[PDB]
Amino acid sequence: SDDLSFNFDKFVPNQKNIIFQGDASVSTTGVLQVTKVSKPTTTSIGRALYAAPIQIWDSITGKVASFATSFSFVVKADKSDGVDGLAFFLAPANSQIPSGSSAGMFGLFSSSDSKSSNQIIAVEFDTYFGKAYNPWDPDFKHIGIDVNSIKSIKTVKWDWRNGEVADVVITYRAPTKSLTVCLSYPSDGTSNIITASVDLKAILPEWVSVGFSGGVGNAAEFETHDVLSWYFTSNL
Amino acid sequence: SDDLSFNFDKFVPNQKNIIFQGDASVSTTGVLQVTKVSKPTTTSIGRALYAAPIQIWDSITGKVASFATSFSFVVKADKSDGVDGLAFFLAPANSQIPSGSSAGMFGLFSSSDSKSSNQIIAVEFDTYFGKAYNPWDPDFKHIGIDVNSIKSIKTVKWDWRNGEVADVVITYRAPTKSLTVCLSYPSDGTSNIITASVDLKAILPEWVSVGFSGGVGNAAEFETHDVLSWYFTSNL
Amino acid sequence: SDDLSFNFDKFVPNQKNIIFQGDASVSTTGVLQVTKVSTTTSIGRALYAAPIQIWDSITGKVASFATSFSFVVKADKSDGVDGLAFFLAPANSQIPSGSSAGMFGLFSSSDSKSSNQIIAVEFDTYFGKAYNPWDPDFKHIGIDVNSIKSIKTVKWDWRNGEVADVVITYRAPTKSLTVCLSYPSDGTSNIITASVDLKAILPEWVSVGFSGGVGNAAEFETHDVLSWYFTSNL
Amino acid sequence: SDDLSFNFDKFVPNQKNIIFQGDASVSTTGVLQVTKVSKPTTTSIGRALYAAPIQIWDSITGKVASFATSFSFVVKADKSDGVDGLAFFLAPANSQIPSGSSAGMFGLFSSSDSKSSNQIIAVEFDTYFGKAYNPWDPDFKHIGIDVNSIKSIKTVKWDWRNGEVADVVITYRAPTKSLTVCLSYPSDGTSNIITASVDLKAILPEWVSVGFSGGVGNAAEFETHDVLSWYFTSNL
Ligand SMILES: *[C@@H]1O[C@H](CO)[C@@H](O)[C@H](O)[C@H]1NC(C)=O
Ligand SMILES: *[C@@H]1O[C@H](CO)[C@@H](O)[C@H](O)[C@H]1NC(C)=O
Ligand SMILES: *[C@@H]1O[C@H](CO)[C@@H](O)[C@H](O)[C@H]1NC(C)=O
Ligand SMILES: *[C@@H]1O[C@H](CO)[C@@H](O)[C@H](O)[C@H]1NC(C)=O
Ligand SMILES: OC[C@H]1O[C@@H](O)[C@H](O)[C@@H](O)[C@H]1O
Ligand SMILES: OC[C@H]1O[C@@H](O)[C@H](O)[C@@H](O)[C@H]1O
Ligand SMILES: [Ca+2]
Ligand SMILES: [Ca+2]
Ligand SMILES: [Ca+2]
Ligand SMILES: [Ca+2]
Ligand SMILES: [Mn+2]
Ligand SMILES: [Mn+2]
Ligand SMILES: [Mn+2]
Ligand SMILES: [Mn+2]
Repeated sequence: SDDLSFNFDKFVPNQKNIIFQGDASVSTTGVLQVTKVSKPTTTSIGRALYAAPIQIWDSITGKVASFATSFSFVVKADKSDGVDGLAFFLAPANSQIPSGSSAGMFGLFSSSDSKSSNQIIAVEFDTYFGKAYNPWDPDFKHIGIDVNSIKSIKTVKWDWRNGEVADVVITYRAPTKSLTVCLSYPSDGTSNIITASVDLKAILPEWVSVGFSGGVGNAAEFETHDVLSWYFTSNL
Repeated sequence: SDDLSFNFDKFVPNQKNIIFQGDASVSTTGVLQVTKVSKPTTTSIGRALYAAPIQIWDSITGKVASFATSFSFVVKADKSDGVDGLAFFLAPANSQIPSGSSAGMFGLFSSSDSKSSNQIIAVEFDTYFGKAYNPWDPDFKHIGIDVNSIKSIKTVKWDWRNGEVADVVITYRAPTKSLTVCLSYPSDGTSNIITASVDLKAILPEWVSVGFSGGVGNAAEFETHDVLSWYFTSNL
Repeated sequence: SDDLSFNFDKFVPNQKNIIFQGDASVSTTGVLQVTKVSTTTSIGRALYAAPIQIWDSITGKVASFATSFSFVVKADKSDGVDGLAFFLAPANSQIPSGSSAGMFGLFSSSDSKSSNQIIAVEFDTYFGKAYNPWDPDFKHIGIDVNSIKSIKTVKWDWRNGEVADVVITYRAPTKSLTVCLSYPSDGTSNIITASVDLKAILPEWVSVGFSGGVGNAAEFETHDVLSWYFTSNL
Repeated sequence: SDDLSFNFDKFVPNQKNIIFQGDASVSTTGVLQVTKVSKPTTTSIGRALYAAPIQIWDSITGKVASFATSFSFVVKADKSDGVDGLAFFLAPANSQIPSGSSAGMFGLFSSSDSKSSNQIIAVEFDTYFGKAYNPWDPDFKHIGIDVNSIKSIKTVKWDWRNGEVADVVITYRAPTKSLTVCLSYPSDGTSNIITASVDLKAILPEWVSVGFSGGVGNAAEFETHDVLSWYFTSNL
């Protein structure tokens, strides 16, 4: 069969095969709250990674892995708007939250440069785009393919629905270097899609960690970043 | 594991686990040509089904199946336009091409009515929309979710690329009755998506056959309908 | 992923993805009764509705496969006939004309004809020398290749009415076919392994399934398979 | 699909999703040498675990997991005999080699008692059975199901073949609490089998680590303990 394949229909408190970084944790109702949700709403940053590294490419054979992932998340804001967003990403094996990272960078970047050493590929679901604080963002809530920088190489308008469950399917096909993001809201049939070319071998190291990250830059514009389930499979 | 799961990376001439109806066949280059391609072009209709029925729902337990399928196809037209389109469908087990069917109906319908007895769910990739002959179609090449009728319940503009390979992922999630179509062109990043609500239990019988169908209504406006690979999985 | 993979936790009456041959059918309790239960002589086979490509003539590749199933053989007296078998045969093959229960509806004779193109793992309950001269002197598990006279057998510690779990694996690279049987009830286990070159015996496209028979109504027993998992890959 | 499923056709030097304990490592030829192989030969103990914990049972729902694993190993001895053996095991998440463990205990036990706190289930392929040093062992090379003690609850004669590759399939079926070990030698058709009843919920904690361990108690009677490939899948 395939190299790796795991599925979580729900999460359990202190799940031992998920590494929790920052304020990420799983509530008693079985949902992964990557971003903290509490009594007085507070600023927050969190990441959750699957406990075992994944070989995304082989230097011996030259082979690159194809992978697919599916997850459902909810972003519920108190007012009609919230910050900062959520992201699915691939980073160097067992990487830590960069020193001096902000919610607007989802705990993935130290700065707004496009440093080659970052070695990060992420699909962001950006809810905040204020030019004052996030000058790199377009003028709307978006879905962006990030490659070594918080300034997405390609974005698309995200028709975010407050409090509604969104189903996402991301697929990467090694032979064509095609990364496709497929988002839909079963509630009303709203759908958004985006595809970009990315050479994993050129950006990432052989061994990577996969997971979710998110942040809340301003407690006044609070919103949740809850992932309900997660399926992942890769194959060299 | 899951109830069923099959994968074809390429096809073989006279593949014994695919039922060929009409002019459908697989070339020596290993591609499923649902529609006939020849020296002097001709009118054509064809369907190809996986040889074994699939239980899409259980009358005993009440359970409904969730399924996902992925395939890549190419539609290459001689001129800058072609007819008639291609479709992925679920029909009653071992059903035959309806008597008196046309290319515009992809060999799935006898008429343009919405008869409940048709028991057909299909995702069409419609290339012809002329009002003279296809009065039910919108004013552009589209992707449509068909339920018991050639007049789609929901469509979306399909940014068809002549001769380019398109990757499609269709998922049906029983719990939310959500059918999502995800199409993308690795060549230039063009992507189209559509989602609709469909209750399989209400439309289809317990046992169904899945496959592709397509047609060429006018030999003068010829185009191919080739599927390169196919992955399918269902689970009750 | 793999070329094919299916799983049946239980069966349904008139399951449309199983081809029923002979007296095979599935009861309302969801069990595949390959052999008729009511009393009478019987022969039956059940195949998965779609052919499977076991090897490619273009590339030369051979498929590795694994299957798991649980069956029960309940006899009225302390003994029964005739046995059950899991097999691979030419695509959509029919029960051979003039076949007997002792041959499980897989063979026309007791010869080793190359044209039979059949590989089967039998769970033989009858071994009387008068009628089954090819069989050893005990209930056995045998690897059959083009003949009812197994190329290799092993004593089968059959337990009347108990559920047996079986796992069969074929690893193409080493041409190794292994049968793993166990009884969760009391821990009884039997195992057997043999070398078989599928490419040499079978055609490219085959049908897989179960077959069984009851040669004498007086020594009745059931041949019920409760579940079935199968997966192959080229 | 299933909760977890991974497959290694070969191993890579310093594989990042395998935790190496003791002298375990993977050679350049891609084989997991759980026990050290060098010239001059030396006493050795080693363990290799999959990097991520696995939930073997849920305290909330009461559910127990069914799992299956397949691997191929080779035990090549210099003389006509070797020590000490190899083992596949399930232990508490991220457990370490017990302080004061010996090769005869495969780096799994501190003593020869049957302490309930050990929380270990292992299938051993014991090559040494000398009564002087291993008084608990039967009078032949064996396969044993160990539950919280090096004194197996059930054994069977193991017809070990020097230097030959052995294929093993272990399955645990939660509903019947049945653990079955299926070993065979493709080389000559030699096969050994053993089955026992084990209630995982009663022995192990919810989260466990799975892997291989082995030892060489006496450098004079050296032998290798190499696993060539490993497939594992579990499901709650
Ligand atoms: C950004 O993060 C990296 C990695 O932790 C660190 O080396 C670098 O110093 C950080 N930048 C700043 C200004 O701290
Ligand atoms: C449409 O197809 C159905 C099924 O083959 C058939 O019964 C019906 O008569 C057809 N309509 C016409 C006009 O033939
Ligand atoms: C044995 O079965 C084959 C296949 O049906 C048939 O051709 C042959 O004639 C049978 N033998 C006899 C004696 O009928
Ligand atoms: C046996 O191992 C356990 C766990 O490391 C340890 O607590 C115990 O002290 C060990 N026994 C001895 C004699 O060291
Ligand atoms: O007595 C038992 C035997 O009865 C015969 O009629 C039959 O051909 C044999 O296969 C076996 O069933
Ligand atoms: O001769 C082999 C034996 O050597 C002993 O020193 C050791 O305690 C035993 O476990 C075994 O390794
Ligand atoms: Ca932002
Ligand atoms: Ca049309
Ligand atoms: Ca017999
Ligand atoms: Ca020992
Ligand atoms: Mn952004
Ligand atoms: Mn249309
Ligand atoms: Mn026999
Ligand atoms: Mn022992």
